[PDB]
Amino acid sequence: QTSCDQWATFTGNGYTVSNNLWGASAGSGFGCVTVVSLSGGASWHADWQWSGGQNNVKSYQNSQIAIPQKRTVNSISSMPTTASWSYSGSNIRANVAYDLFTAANPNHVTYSGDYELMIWLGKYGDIGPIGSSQGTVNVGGQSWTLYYGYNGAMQVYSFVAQTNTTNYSGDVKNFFNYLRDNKGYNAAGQYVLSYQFGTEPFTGSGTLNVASWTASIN
Ligand SMILES: *[C@@H]1O[C@H](CO)[C@@H](O)[C@H](O)[C@H]1NC(C)=O
Repeated sequence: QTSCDQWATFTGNGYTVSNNLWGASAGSGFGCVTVVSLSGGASWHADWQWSGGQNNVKSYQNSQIAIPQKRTVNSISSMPTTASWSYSGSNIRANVAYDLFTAANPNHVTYSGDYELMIWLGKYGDIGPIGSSQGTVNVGGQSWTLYYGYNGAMQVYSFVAQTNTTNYSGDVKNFFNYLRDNKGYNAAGQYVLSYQFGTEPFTGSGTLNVASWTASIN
């Protein structure tokens, strides 16, 4: 189904698609999500138009999976995911990105974390991640520009693809392992609180078509 309501959510089979227009107060416009299928992953599209607040994210329309029991990053053996998407519209300033929070407390509120891991498969316009570039890194055989900085007390690592990656197959465990093995990230003590995929728009008119998104934690 389709909804443009600010906080619309749709759930099925452990997947949830949310409108999540948390930054609407930064501009004029709208955001709508359409669920096509929640069987065999999430197939959905995000539609939006935004003006004003040049450097303010307006929303993070996203699909995510339920995480009934929080586990440490090291205890998890695999976090496989696939994504097939395309972006259309005009004057698109927006990204396409995975978002995950972790925290030392497994009972941490799930709307923030000690750390935020982002994996930007797409980047439209002159926008950029939190922090500064730490250079090019290899994860899963693909090159990423890794950014690191703080959003308040929370530390944010964003792996940004060097080309829009519209068909992706990977394992988020490889990204956490990169941090654990190269940036002192405490995978032994951090629990995965969320596992999301969507788009952060700033301005323009856009449609993100997510033909398929799958993710699980094993
Ligand atoms: C994604 O595509 C847009 C539109 O062609 C382009 O401007 C942008 O540089 C691309 N981003 C990446 C990461 O290649």
